[PDB]
Amino acid sequence: DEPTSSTGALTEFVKKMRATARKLTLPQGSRDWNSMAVRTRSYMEDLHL
Amino acid sequence: TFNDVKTSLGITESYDIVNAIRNSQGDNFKSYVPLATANNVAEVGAGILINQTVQNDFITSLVDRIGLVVIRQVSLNNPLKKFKKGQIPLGRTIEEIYTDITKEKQYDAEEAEQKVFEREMPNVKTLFHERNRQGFYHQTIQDDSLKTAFVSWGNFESFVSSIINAIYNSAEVDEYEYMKLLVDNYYSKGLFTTVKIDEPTSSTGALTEFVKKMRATARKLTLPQGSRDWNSMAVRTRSYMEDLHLIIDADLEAELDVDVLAKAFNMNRTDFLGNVTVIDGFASTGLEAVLVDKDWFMVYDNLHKMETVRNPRGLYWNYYYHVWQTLSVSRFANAVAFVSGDVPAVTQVIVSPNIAAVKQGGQQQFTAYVRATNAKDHKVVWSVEGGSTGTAITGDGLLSVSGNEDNQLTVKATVDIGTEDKPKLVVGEAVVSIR
Amino acid sequence: IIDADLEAELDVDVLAKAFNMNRTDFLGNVTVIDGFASTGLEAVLVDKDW
Amino acid sequence: DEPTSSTGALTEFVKKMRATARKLTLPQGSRDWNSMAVRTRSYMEDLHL
Repeated sequence: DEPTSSTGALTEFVKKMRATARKLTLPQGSRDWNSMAVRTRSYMEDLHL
Repeated sequence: TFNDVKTSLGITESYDIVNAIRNSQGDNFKSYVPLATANNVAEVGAGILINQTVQNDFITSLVDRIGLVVIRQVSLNNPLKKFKKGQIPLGRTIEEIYTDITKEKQYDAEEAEQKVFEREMPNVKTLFHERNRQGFYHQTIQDDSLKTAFVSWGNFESFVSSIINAIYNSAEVDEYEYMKLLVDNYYSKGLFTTVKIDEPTSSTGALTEFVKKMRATARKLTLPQGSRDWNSMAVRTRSYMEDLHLIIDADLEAELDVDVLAKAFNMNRTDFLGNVTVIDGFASTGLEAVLVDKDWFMVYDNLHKMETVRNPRGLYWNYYYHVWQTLSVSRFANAVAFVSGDVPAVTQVIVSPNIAAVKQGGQQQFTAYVRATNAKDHKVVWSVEGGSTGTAITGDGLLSVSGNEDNQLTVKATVDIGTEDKPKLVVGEAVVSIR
Repeated sequence: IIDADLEAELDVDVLAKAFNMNRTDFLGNVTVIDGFASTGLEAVLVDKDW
Repeated sequence: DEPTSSTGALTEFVKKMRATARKLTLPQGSRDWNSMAVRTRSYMEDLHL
């Protein structure tokens, strides 16, 4: 919702972002979040924002 | 072996960045104007899919080569592995025995006079499990034809090993998936005690209500006096807080952290009780969360073998990784579902002494536990079938078997749902052997 | 003596979001139970001699 | 002067102040922070307010 517009948008940003970050590191892997639609998995220390 | 190899094969542009830069009016693309090879960088910024042969810019007839090959490897692992109970090397069926508690009797020495040796069996319930998964993974490696795609053994070899690694990853992924299947399965059969919840996420009020219901439930599950209300077997039992596992998912824990834990100061008063292990959600409609005992997961290994065979004629290897295992659920373990949306008025009628052996002409008491999802009253209609004249249930669970009975009996506990205009119902059931 | 459900209401909504929990806690002792039969009964406060 | 509507108008200057201060310390060192329009770079310990 574009943070700089209304407070709370930041909190929604944070939610979405943190949730996504979690998803990106789930042990079993996932086939989302990449342009090759391949199943993969990352690590938080290997993940940059 | 392809023609018309456009560089943007799978591209769905949102905008033409080249023209965006080209037409910068002092807007935010102006910082790329100082760049010189930006257009070329952009052209293949995301890499390419179909390799197109590229000739050397100086010689032209001389062709440019692949200078580096990077083989990437991912390790996938089953989160739920921690719930694996063990390994069964032989034999098939697994049996659980749960000795339940009993009904006290009113004191009366006048009856005791004659009933000293009256005997009474313990309320013991049992549950069986069978080996279920027996799948395998199949990969083919044409390791002679593959030689043409490499120029070194390091690359060739590591590639091959990657394929095998993929087999193991496959196993981990699917094992995980099967365990989720058990949850959705058990749910689909109406075997969880359903906590109806307002849909979480949609509001912080809903989220909060969810949390309250969660902690309250977790509390109930561990109370000393025990409870029958969390078991499909309706046995009274007790869980330990450290043995409770709440699954939920990443979406939910994010909201918990952001809306609740950052804004609270006394975190422990809102934290989820027991252990929490997020996953990728559940597929059952509305199944938002599952709270179960660590011993709910009846999971045992039965077989893990990789065998191979080469096809002379075809010059290739087949890899067969067999994975057998017992995947089940203990109905003696406490199990709770948090379900959004609408649920049935009653999800399950549990009739007790499932297996009886009434002496012909005798009788048997059947209790019943109606898993209501609400505070409404639900009268139970008892019914007996498969028997003959004089065999009937009086209601309130008392089965009266006729002296001439000889057929296996079915005892039912019907709970009506809705109006008589195509009324619905749930049937609990127990069976009786006639001695 | 309190139904776990009510206990949680306090816990989550009130004890959290407070700097001085001692101004919101329940007076007397608290014994959490599975609940009570009879519509509307949430918690019971009694003297030890009850 | 104008933070924008939606709460905000209590930290609007705080955010701009801190943001700007960070911009002057970006490693790549931008222009637009000095009257000579030169690429340059400041350090937090060298900034004064």
